[PDB]
Amino acid sequence: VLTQKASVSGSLGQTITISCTGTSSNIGHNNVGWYQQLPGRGPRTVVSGTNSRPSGVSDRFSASKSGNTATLTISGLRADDEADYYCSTWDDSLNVVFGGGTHLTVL
Amino acid sequence: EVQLVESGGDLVKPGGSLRLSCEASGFTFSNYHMAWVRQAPGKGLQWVANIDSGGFTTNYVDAVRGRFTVSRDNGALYLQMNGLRVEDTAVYYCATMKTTYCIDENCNSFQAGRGVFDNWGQGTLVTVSS
Amino acid sequence: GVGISTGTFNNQTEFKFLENGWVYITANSSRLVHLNMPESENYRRVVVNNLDKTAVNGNMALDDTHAEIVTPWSLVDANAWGVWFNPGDWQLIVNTMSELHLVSFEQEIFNVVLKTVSESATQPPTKVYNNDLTASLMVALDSNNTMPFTPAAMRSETLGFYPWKPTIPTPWRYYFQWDRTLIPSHTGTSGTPTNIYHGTDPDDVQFYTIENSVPVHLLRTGDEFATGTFFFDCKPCRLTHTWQTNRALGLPPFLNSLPQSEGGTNFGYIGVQQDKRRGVTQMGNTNYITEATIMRPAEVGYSAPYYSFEASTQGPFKTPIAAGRGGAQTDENQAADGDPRYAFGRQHGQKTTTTGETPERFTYIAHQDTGRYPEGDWIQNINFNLPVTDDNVLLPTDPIGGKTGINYTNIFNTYGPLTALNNVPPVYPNGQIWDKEFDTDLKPRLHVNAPFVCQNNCPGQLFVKVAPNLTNQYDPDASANMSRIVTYSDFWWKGKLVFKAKLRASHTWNPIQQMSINVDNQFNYVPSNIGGMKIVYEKSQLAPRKLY
Amino acid sequence: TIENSVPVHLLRTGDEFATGTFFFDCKPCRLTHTWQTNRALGLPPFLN
Repeated sequence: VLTQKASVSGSLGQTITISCTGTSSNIGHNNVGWYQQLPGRGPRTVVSGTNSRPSGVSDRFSASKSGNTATLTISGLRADDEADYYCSTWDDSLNVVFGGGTHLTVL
Repeated sequence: EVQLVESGGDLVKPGGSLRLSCEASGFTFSNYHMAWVRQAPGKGLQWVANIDSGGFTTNYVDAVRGRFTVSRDNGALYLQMNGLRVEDTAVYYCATMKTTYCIDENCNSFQAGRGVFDNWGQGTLVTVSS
Repeated sequence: GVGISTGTFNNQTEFKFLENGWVYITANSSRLVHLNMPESENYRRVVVNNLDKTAVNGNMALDDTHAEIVTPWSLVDANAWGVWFNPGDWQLIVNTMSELHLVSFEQEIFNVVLKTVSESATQPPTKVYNNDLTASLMVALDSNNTMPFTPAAMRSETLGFYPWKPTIPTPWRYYFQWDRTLIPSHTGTSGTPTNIYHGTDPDDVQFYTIENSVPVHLLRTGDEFATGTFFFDCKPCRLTHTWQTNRALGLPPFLNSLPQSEGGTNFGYIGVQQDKRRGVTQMGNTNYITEATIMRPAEVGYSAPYYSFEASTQGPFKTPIAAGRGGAQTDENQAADGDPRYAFGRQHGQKTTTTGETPERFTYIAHQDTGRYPEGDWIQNINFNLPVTDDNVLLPTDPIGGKTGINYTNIFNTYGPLTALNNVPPVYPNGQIWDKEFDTDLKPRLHVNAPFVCQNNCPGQLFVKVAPNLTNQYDPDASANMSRIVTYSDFWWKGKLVFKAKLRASHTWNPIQQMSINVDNQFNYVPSNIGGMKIVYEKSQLAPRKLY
Repeated sequence: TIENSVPVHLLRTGDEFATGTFFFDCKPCRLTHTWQTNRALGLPPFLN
């Protein structure tokens, strides 16, 4: 299980950052993906590595990776951003490992 | 547009068996590795299993290892569940595992990889209880 | 004129016997070629990727990643044995000929017909076909061999083998340059090995176009096109197989004691003890002269690393080998590296009434016995103390690098100055006839795919394309695809391929092997009740010849 | 030894020596490089 923060909160229009963490032996060599989870919906891929977004995804999302940590930045919060954010990757033990999530919230 | 639709979620008794399906359309289903990922009520995402693009290899988590099985028919995915237990109650999704990642913006060069899911299905709920 | 035919269908094989036992073989082939319009009039540069398959560790042998220029043109390739000879003619050739020369080749197109499909808007859909007398078919002949050589038999896309079945051409596409890296891995290799497609290196870009490099003829319904006769210069192809290996070269040992009564246990005995025999051996430290240690003139055959994969700029490729296996003739299912396996469709031999898309397959176990049997040959210490011990021998059962399934023969190459080998035998009907010699300064000694190699040039490839049939709404400034009237063409293709062969002469008391019809293969040469045809593979070197 | 195997010309300040024209027979040298490896020979697969 990758490490994540339970939740975060911020005001509308604020640029914010969230983090996912794990052993560099697994989160390091493998790629990291970030997905959004709104109520009443399945996970939606928001960041798919190399700071590249899937089609139909707002450009506000950005991501970076460094050793044990992966950071996801939102350039200006919006009311529709109140949702769970989930990090995932592959693990050299031949697994798919997710984080605990983080419930992004708006003040 | 890519379309993935799950089916088969229903109430079942503990210790039984079930078959969940994930139909695919709008894209080359056979060119993508696929994965089953579950989420228990209010819990985080948990990886159930994954299968490659030709059925050569399949991988599972310890919790369902030896119990479930995954298969594909070039038109849809199937998860066979055996020895169901109470904790198995959850909502399952079928997602395409992004097997290629471009390393430039116009993406002229690309690299193999794992651990990122591109497209997701709708998801189906399985309840196991009396 | 519209109503005047411009050619004649001809599919008759002629034999004209010349002086001094030579035969002038003429193979006239005639087909009806059907051609749809291209999917798009533009040249595409498509990068084909299958990293999903190679992303699985240990699947490096399943790489199809590449880059290709897909063109609107279509290639009319007749470089396959089946296109020219029916089974009876091939039987005659193999049974009575001994050597084959490629002499000349000509081809022409006639009775060009262009039709347009007008799909009615009637509530029950219907479609009527009309003759567009003004439509033009573009025919391009690469007489100067400017375009890349793309033989079709390698992919089983040549014209059909049945004169009474319309055939289709193959959309022409040629490799574009790319760089690739596939670090080999195995089931259990941790992580993801480096698997990256770097793109095109600028220095090695070539973007050919028929419109720029080949004159293009526009043929209406009343026009015809002939390529003219092309004359080959290829080396002769032998229709005889060699059975002698090193153990059967030269004068046998003198048998001092010969059997006295016929029987399965009455063998001949040399008599003289091994160490006291008389002869010559390349081993200068052993007095043991044996049927194995005796000095032969040279080496017939060469061992090569089998199932060895070599990486280059474009990725991994299988190392070719120019010889068959030893003992594979016992059963085709026991074939191994070196035996060419052909997969073909309903146009090229598969039962024309078969359901499903599974291609018909066969492995061609050549009759020539110049191959190697890896389980046999071994290595031992120079001292040559006998019997050898474990420390002084390297048996095929011994592992290399700790791998229990890989032995030394896998990384062993015996090709040397003394190596001798035969040219690839023809494969009927799916085998290629001729191939182009490479442009490299030093050229390969032989090709593994075609028995005849063009020393100077091969006949120009023939490209066909339904010319654009523009609607009145065309606008070149629109980013959308050009609108075209649905159109197709049917045209008759007639080719003449001229060989020269030598008739065989008996040189032994016993008869030789011959191809013949029999109760087992009877119904493989006649149609079924529902019109089903097939063309099974036939062996081309049934007659033996002495090597030394 | 050059003195035993090659004639030797003695040139003073006013002398000159010419070797005469020598004509070669070497194979041509190509000023073009080849990019195609085994993976890029022949007809590519048909992309359906």
